[PDB]
Amino acid sequence: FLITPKLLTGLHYHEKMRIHCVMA
Amino acid sequence: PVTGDATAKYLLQYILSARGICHENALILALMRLETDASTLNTEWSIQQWVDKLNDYINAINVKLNLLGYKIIRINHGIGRNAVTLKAKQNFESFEDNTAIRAHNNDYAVLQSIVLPESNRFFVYVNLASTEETKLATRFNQNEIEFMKWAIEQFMISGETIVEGPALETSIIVKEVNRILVAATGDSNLAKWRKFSTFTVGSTNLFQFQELTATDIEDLLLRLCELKWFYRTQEGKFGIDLRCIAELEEYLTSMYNLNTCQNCHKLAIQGVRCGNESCREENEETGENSLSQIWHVDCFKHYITHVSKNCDRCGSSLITEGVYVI
Amino acid sequence: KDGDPQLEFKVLQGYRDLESEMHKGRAQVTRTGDIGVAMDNLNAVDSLFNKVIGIKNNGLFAHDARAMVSISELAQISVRNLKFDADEQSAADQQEESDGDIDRNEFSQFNWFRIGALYNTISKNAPITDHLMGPLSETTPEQVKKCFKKLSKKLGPEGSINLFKFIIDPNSFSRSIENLFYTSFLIKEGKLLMEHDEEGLPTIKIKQSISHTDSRSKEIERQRRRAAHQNHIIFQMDMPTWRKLIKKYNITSPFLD
Amino acid sequence: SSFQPGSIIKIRLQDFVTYTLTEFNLSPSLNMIIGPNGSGKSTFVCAVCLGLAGKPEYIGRSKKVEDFIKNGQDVSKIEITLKNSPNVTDIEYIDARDETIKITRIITRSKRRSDY
Ligand SMILES: [Zn+2]
Repeated sequence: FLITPKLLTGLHYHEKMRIHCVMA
Repeated sequence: PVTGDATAKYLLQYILSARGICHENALILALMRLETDASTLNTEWSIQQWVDKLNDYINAINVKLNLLGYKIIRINHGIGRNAVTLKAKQNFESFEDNTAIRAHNNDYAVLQSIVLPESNRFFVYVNLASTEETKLATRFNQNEIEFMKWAIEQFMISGETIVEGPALETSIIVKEVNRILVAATGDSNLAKWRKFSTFTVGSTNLFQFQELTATDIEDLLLRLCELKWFYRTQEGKFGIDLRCIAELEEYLTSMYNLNTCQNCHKLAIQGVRCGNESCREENEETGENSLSQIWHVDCFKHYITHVSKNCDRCGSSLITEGVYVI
Repeated sequence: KDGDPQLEFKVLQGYRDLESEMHKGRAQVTRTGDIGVAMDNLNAVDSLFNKVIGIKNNGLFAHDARAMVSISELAQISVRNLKFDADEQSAADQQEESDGDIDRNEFSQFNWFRIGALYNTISKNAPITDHLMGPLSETTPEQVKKCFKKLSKKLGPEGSINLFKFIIDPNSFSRSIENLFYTSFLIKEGKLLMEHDEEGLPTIKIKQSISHTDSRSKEIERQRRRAAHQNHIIFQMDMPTWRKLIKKYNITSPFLD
Repeated sequence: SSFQPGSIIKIRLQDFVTYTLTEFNLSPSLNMIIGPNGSGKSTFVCAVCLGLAGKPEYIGRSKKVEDFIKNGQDVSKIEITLKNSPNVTDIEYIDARDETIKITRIITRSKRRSDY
């Protein structure tokens, strides 16, 4: 778990991961 | 002679405090140092005469050296007599200032009075052999070699790839390039090319080797720097030392098809090559990537002073079709 | 004598000059060992403190104590040197000290310079050398509003479109991720809702954004919409999963250009 | 367990600050939860901490648990479901054999500390 306010471009991704988005 | 023999001894001894590599002029100063220790000095000699007997001794030396699978060569520093002598007289100024405390003798006055003729030559007692004891340098462990060889390869790659952009005037190399250009042509505003290359980058990749801790890394680097195998740019980049070069010079020449100077036909990793890619194109008769013809800086200066301003492989406008080489 | 700034600072100055002169006698004693320096510095500092009597600034006391410590060491060393007319103990410091030119208690530059030089100059060990041959072998809200505007345009106020058919951009995984980014960060504003279609596929429809004239009222409305029962369906969206959604919900065109 | 130890499952919040009800179907793989506050993401972290025997003062946004209930509500519900690890043993309704454990903390406004 990692809580961030914003997100940036150029995010090399993979399969085992699971990107989230905290809504508040 | 025994006098000369012991001389040459002491020379090599300095060379050991020179850790194997000694300046022409520093050698001269040592000569005068020795003649003061010998009190045999005859004032009547131009610096050239001292150089003469120096080299006579040198030949006797390298006679035996060749007997030993080790040898001293005299080369000229690629940054050239003028830039070499600029940095060296920056310290001959620090030297005569320090010796004024010791200039209680007319000998010391003559020493400070002899302005050093500009010279970039050094002498190097270097291995000629590869056998058991040789790999038995005992300097340190094996990883340190393998990784350093890798870094050398990285520097080779860096040298090969040309980077285009404004010249780093922070590099004195560019400064002296322009100074020579003005001296020869008188064109105070002659347009500079933006094509250049060097090996010195890769310190960032010193820290990219992952098989050992960073500490040990740095420390080995400090050894080398002390051991003057590679060298630190004030920008943080690192190249490989001139004497270290001569060693690897020959090995890498074998390993990578390394083109030498065109006038002195010696490999130089700094100087001026042709910025025309056709001069750096492969000589299609060989199938080998033919790096652009490049003289030693002095070799280039003499050529342009006496031969041409156009390439011979390609003939290009070396005024505009050049490449600075660092 | 209780609070004259001039007296205090002149005491400071005299004591600093006293420190300099005591450093001079430091080297004097190291070469020779004089006690008069110690005693006279003691007298000087005591007299100045007598002037400081009634004056009550801490720094003066601190520096005076420094003087006290220095003078006591001066006297003790001078007595030791007085008792008889050790020498190496004197010499090594002097060796260190004479290798201490400096401008005029850590380890100096030429200390070790001289020492190593001496040994080299004298070592019967010959020097050595080495070598290598052989060892040589738009900001966030703008994109948010753009994507959500495209979503609302292609969605309709009550029209329902299955979730993947909208979130997925089949032409680019990165653009699909950016589109989902923008969509979620406008879902915070509250102009769209998600329901379930007849087949159970999550279909988004436009949640009619209640027109609030006051910005604070609109913000409170957004907070309440966020406070609604949040059916939080979290799925990992990678290129294999993204193409799986493409194939599952029959997504052919970028919903959010 | 089949999943990694302490794997969380969907968490149900009820009558919390503003959230009268909500349920988060969490993810055992990864959580790159990006987004600022405005509905109480820090308050969400406080809820997670307090509902799992954690003092809210680790961050310090709000202290008293009974005040975490939604305004106008005196009882809030926090159901945090965890894939029980074999490590958790010899505790009430807790064994290595246990698969899923649902910690339902009931926060009462008349109680400073909630009843797990
Ligand atoms: Zn050419």
